[PDB]
Amino acid sequence: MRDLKTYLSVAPVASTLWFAALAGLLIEINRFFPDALTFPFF
Amino acid sequence: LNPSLVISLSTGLSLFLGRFVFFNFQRENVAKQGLPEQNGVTHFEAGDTRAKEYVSLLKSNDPVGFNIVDVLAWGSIGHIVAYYILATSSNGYDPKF
Amino acid sequence: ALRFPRFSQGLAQDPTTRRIWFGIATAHDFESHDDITEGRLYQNIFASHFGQLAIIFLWTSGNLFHVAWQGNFEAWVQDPLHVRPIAHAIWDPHFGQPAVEAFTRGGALGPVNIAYSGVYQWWYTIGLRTNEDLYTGAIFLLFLSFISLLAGWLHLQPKWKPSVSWFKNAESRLNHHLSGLFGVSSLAWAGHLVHVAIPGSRGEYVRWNNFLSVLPHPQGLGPLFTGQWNLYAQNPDSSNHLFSTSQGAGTAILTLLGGFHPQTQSLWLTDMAHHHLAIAILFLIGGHMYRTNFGIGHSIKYILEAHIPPGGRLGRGHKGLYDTINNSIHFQLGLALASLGVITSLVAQHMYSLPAYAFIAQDFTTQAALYTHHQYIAGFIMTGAFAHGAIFFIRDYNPEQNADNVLARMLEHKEAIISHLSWASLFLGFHTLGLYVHNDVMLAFGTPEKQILIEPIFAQWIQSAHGKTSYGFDVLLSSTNSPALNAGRSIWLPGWLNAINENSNSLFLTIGPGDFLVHHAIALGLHTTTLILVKGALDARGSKLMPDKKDFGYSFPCDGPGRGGTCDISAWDAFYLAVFWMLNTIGWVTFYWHWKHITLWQGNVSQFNESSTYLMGWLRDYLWLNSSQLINGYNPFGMNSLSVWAWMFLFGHLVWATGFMFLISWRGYWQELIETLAWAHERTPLANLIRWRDKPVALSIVQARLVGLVHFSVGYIFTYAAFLIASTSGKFG
Amino acid sequence: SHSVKIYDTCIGCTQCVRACPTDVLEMIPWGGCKAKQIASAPRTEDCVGCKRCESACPTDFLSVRVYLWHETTRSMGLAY
Amino acid sequence: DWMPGQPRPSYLDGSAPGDFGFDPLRLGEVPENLERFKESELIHCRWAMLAVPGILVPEALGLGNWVKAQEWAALPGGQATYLGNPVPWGTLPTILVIEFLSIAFVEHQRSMEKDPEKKKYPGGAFDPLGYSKDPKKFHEYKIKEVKNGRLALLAFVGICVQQSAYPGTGPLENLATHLADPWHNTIGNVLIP
Amino acid sequence: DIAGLTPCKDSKQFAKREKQSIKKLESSLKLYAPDSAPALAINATIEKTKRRFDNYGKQGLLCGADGLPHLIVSGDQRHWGEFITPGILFLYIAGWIGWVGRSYLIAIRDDKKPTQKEIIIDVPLATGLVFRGFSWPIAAYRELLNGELVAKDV
Amino acid sequence: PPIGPKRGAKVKILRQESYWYKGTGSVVAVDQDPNTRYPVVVRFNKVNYANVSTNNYALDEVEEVK
Ligand code: CLA
Ligand code: CLA
Ligand code: CLA
Ligand code: CLA
Ligand SMILES: CC1=C(/C=C/C(C)=C/C=C/C(C)=C/C=C/C=C(C)/C=C/C=C(C)/C=C/C2=C(C)CCCC2(C)C)C(C)(C)CCC1
Ligand code: SF4
Ligand code: SF4
Ligand code: SF4
Ligand SMILES: [Ca+2]
Repeated sequence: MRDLKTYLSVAPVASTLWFAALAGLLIEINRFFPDALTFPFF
Repeated sequence: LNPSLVISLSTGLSLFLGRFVFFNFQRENVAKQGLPEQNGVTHFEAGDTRAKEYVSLLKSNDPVGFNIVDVLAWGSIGHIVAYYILATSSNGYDPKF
Repeated sequence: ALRFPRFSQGLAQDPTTRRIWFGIATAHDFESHDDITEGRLYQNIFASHFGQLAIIFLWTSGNLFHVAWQGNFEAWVQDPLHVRPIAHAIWDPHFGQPAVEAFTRGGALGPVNIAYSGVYQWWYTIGLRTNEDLYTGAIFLLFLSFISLLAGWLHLQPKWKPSVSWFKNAESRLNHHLSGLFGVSSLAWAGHLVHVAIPGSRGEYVRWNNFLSVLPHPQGLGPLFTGQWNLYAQNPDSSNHLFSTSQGAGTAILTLLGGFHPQTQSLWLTDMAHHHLAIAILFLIGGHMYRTNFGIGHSIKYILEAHIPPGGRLGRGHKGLYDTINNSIHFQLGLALASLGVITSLVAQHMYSLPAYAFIAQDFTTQAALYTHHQYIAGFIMTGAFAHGAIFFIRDYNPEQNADNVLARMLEHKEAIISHLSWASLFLGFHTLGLYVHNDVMLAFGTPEKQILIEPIFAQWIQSAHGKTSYGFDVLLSSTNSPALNAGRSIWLPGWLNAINENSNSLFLTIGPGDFLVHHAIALGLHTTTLILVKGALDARGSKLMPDKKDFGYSFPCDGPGRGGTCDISAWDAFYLAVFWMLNTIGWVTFYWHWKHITLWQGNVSQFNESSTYLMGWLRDYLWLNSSQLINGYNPFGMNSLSVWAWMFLFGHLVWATGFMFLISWRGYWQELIETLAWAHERTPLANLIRWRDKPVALSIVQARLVGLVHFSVGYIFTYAAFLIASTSGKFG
Repeated sequence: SHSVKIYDTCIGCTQCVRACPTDVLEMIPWGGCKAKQIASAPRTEDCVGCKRCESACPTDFLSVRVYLWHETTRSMGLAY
Repeated sequence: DWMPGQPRPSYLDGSAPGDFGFDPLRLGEVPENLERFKESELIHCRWAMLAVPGILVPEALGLGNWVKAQEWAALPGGQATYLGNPVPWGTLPTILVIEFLSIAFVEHQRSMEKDPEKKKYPGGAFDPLGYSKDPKKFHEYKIKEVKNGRLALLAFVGICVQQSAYPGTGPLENLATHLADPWHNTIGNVLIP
Repeated sequence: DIAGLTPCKDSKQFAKREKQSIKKLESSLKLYAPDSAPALAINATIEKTKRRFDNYGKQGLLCGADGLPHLIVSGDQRHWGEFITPGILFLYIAGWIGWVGRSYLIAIRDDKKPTQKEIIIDVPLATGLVFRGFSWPIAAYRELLNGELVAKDV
Repeated sequence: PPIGPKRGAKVKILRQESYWYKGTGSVVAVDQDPNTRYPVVVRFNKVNYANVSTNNYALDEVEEVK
């Protein structure tokens, strides 16, 4: 548990989880505001 | 317009300037800059026989030291600007405001 | 001595084949020869310069003689646009009958080569008309090269050899080279253009036997001395003028028009005469700067030492630079190579946009060949400039004599320079590649409008400032009440604005987003090549991985496998690595130029404008598309005149590929293979009766890197030249 | 013949001597350190230029340096 | 002090005529540059103090502005005009070269001195009235001089940038259009168009 | 207009591209059941394509001779949405990332085994540190003014 | 009277052929012996390229820093 928490924070696993979260975020963002070549709000 | 008028006048003015106005300045600058040197010696003192200053023709009888090569330089300047004046005075060019 | 090579005792005692190899590859490194002094070094350099001059003159006269003998000149001057120029005849006993019939072009009586050097247009522009002219020229050049050899010999005995003191006289040499080598030469060329070429472009045939009988101007030399110089421009050639005929010709010898000749699409001859005259005047006046035996002028050393900024941001300024430049031959060579390379690529950029020779703008593949040739040469020269900078820093740099001047302060903050060069190249690479890949994906998914096209608005604005009127910016020279446009409106602006706003030439081609992307590829190439070279130069004297590199020389294998491994740690290895990037960047440059022009020459510029923004466009619409005739040079159904290129094209692919061997496989492998080969030879009957005299060894480490680089670059040059000449020559447009 | 030099930063560890394939180096008395020993190179005519000795030097920078030089058949390690 | 509450540069104590401790770029850090700087500042100030009356008073009279008054030369048959009279030696080249060698002679004569205080304050033939008799009335005259001169430099740079803002207009014309409607004819419309 | 380009909404090649694009998808919809899963998916992307073209038209993009929306980066205020405001957003996000990383590196530099906290992230410390990136611009400005952003001594 | 910096000090390196040149290290021991040309022994927090973290130096090569 403590050691599982440690292993889940080793560099490869920390980075894969981080990048999976980032990928999910970007994917959803472009799923809501697709085909965006500019910033049209202000 | 009269080319010879202008050439003689301009080179005479340049020579007057060189002998009576900028002489001392040019002399002190040529003194403080000195002879070119390689490795601390002048070019003649390093073994170059051809790089010896021509002390015979450089000495002159002018009260201040005006000699052949400086009349050459000043007069050539006078001629250059005289011909510039002639050429541009009859090129017929005109800009516009 | 007692063996080849004699300039080296350490190599002469080498019992292996290495002695031969290295014996050849260090022949001109005079500073590393046995019993070398400074006098020997300088005198050998002088003599070999004379030898190189002899080689150059022999080469150009070989060109002239062959064009005169087996050429096409007299027929070509009659109709420059509808006949192909011949370089020389072909005699190849390996040729077949259909090859003989296929190569007989240009109206010749046998197989010939078609010239793409552009010597026909050059010689036609300057005045040569008949074969007798070319024969006299070739004979004169043979004479000149013989005299060059005679001088090279004469200045090698005692009795005539100069002292090192003479070679280091910088002020007088600069005086002469500026005023005499550049000034009087340019003045004489203006004289030839005024006396021979300008009349030759109006019908008259001025030659040696009559040039004292012909006035170049109706009022010869009166205007010059009376001051009324304008009389030498009072009647230019009318704009409906056939080149070597008097139909529509004038009498002006000097002028400033700026446009092109309407028929030939090249610069006016009188404009070039005036240009050479003007720059001759400038060089002559500027060559009286430095002090010599006459007690006036400048002392370069004093000017250098006087340029030190108070506030000490530059340390000691340039104090001590005269002596480190005058005593270092590698510093001088690096400066010469740098300036020469920059002006070489300047030549390349100016010769395609402002052509000087008649009917060369309409010979497209001559244009392409000239551009690519000069750009590759400029790239090699730049790499050499940096290599000799590094060699200087190792061999001729003296730290204590250069205490705190600009050179030492360059050396002492090398980390900042290298890190920032690396940042710039990382930024450019990341973003240029990223934009290209984004576009490629956008077009793979079938959505053209989802691309990230950036308009090169700064270059378009500059083009507008020169007078182009296709982007509607209305700046200088494309304004209407500007001082710039009004001030030259009567001298050269008419012709200039007429030529720039014409869109059938190459003077300031229209640019779009593809031009933006490829220019940033160019910028990345330049920055990365300079990163490699500058890192090699500033790290030549030692780094943290090897602090004592300077006493190992310029080129060495490595520093063993210790401390993590030190493969390719020399500065020679940095040069070796930078040549790859030089080749790559010049490749990008020449690809860009060739594709833009090959689409402009077909009136299909939209093809480039649209397919240049993604790399599949470059692959398919440029490489795969323009390569059909070339690879069809010969096929199972016969061959045509392109076969020689189709062959060379594959040749360059082979060479390139074998260059990979020497670059990937390393020495140990080959050495052990060679040793078992030696066993095999010594152990076999009827052949152990024959014995080698040098023990066979695998190539050295540095030698192998050199051989692989040579193979790589030769293959590169050959395959690209084949493709370029075959793809432009096939369409001839 | 390659040229091997020993510099006075030598701590006389002798790891390099125990590393060389051709018995070029040696240990000799000295007084400049706590081992009273320093490395000598009396037989550099047998040095192959392998530079194992440099990878065994624990000093910084190295105290044993091999400068490759003119090649012999001994230097090139050729058995034919 | 040029800015109350700001420490002074060490090399600028306050004895020199006109020293108010202004040197944000620290250009006068090295004393032998500061000497030349004092000299050049005085020369500039004197030129501009002479120039600004010459820019203003002819336009105050019925003549063209300072830039209109120097544009006949841009036309081939250029002929000057002083007070409404065509000067005889009025063409461009005569004017140009007489001005050239006149100024060159006098300027060389000026920099052929190595006092270096008479370099800025030569006096003698240039002090007919002899206002340099009292060494402290002299000092406050020095202060008044460099003060008025800095003001005149300011006024001149203002004149020329106003000219670049309203091309073909004179400074008094600008004063006139400002007085015509002060609340609407100001720098505002040239800062925010 | 700028660089000779024309407003895509009024361009003809931009429209022609839109109609051509929309045309091919419609063909893919055919030869299947009118209300099938694949047909429904093709319809969805057709509407998506129409929305993208109308969105491009609405945002006032510049179209060349090929009808492709070119991007102006010179600084013209009619076009900041194309490069400059996205650029400011990027610089903000990248400064966030870099500042958080630098903050973390500085915080863990004081242990005996600092490499241990680099191959194995201290996630509690990292989560304490991540949100300082929000104010990273002010913090970095005041660190530069303080003189503590750049290491002296090097 | 001992020689060189005291034990445990913080000294800056001045030998430019050293990996830690212009860096800092902690003194471990300076032999009081004469006859030794490099008495100071310095330990660093970073290995060099040879994976070594201690080195001997002469008294002039080290310079006690703050
Ligand atoms: C197509 C081949 C290729 C490519 C892409 C590169 C690319 C690069 N070279 Mg290189 N080079 C090459 C061939 C190549 N080289 C060859 C044949 C030689 C001769 C041996 C050299 C010799 C050479 C030298 C000597 C140097 C470089 C340098 C560089 C870098 C320059 C900086 C830059 O442009 O930013 C980046 C450009 C890129 C193209 C990187 C794009 C890759 C992206 C980031 C992939 C993104 C990953 C993505 C998320 C998915 C990953 C997949 C997953 C499995 C992980 C760059 C990464 C210089 C350098 O180091 O710069 C400081 C350097 O000094 N090169
Ligand atoms: C005015 C130009 C110039 C001059 C005078 C020199 C002069 C010199 N160079 Mg240098 N150099 C130059 C330009 C020049 N270089 C350029 C442009 C480059 C970039 C390519 C270099 C890169 C360079 C390097 C990397 C080195 C030198 C070195 C040297 C020194 C010894 C050269 C030597 O003798 O090796 C012997 C000559 C050869 C080995 C040439 C034979 C092999 C060539 C390269 C192959 C030719 C290609 C092939 C035959 C043609 C294709 C075959 C066919 C199918 C068409 C010498 C003083 C060397 C040196 O010692 O530094 C001090 C050194 O290492 N140069
Ligand atoms: C007026 C006197 C004079 C003249 C004419 C020369 C002339 C020359 N000297 Mg010399 N020299 C002189 C005085 C003079 N020197 C003195 C007083 C000294 C004592 C200090 C020396 C010491 C000296 C040394 C040590 C050396 C020379 C060398 C040379 C040769 C230079 C190499 C070369 O030919 O490249 C040609 C250069 C040009 C043609 C001009 C440059 C053109 C530029 C680069 C570009 C042109 C662009 C244009 C478009 C070209 C058209 C192309 C198209 C036609 C195809 C050259 C012929 C070198 C040599 O001897 O080589 C054998 C050399 O080693 N000189
Ligand atoms: C296209 C590039 C290329 C070429 C031509 C070769 C060629 C060769 N490789 Mg190599 N290799 C390459 C790439 C290449 N390699 C690369 C990139 C690598 C890195 C992985 C390697 C790694 C490698 C290894 C590890 C080995 C080889 C070996 C060999 C040799 C195999 C024996 C043989 O085939 O005899 C015949 C020669 C040929 C087929 C070459 C073509 C012969 C031409 C067509 C004949 C023309 C003759 C002509 C008339 C000459 C006269 C011209 C005159 C003007 C002088 C051979 C010469 C092996 C070897 O050494 O063999 C014992 C070996 O072990 N290669
Ligand atoms: C390594 C080394 C070296 C080498 C180096 C090099 C190689 C360098 C270079 C460099 C380069 C290669 C450079 C270049 C340059 C250029 C420039 C810098 C430019 C320019 C210009 C300008 C400024 C312009 C202007 C103009 C005009 C005039 C008109 C029109 C407009 C314009 C703007 C265009 C040496 C030996 C020395 C030393 C040692 C180290
Ligand atoms: S170049 Fe060869 S010998 Fe040198 S370190 Fe690399 S692998 Fe070892
Ligand atoms: S190079 Fe090799 S053989 Fe020579 S001393 Fe070093 S380890 Fe021994
Ligand atoms: S390994 Fe280095 S320090 Fe140790 S004995 Fe050998 S040469 Fe001396
Ligand atoms: Ca054009």
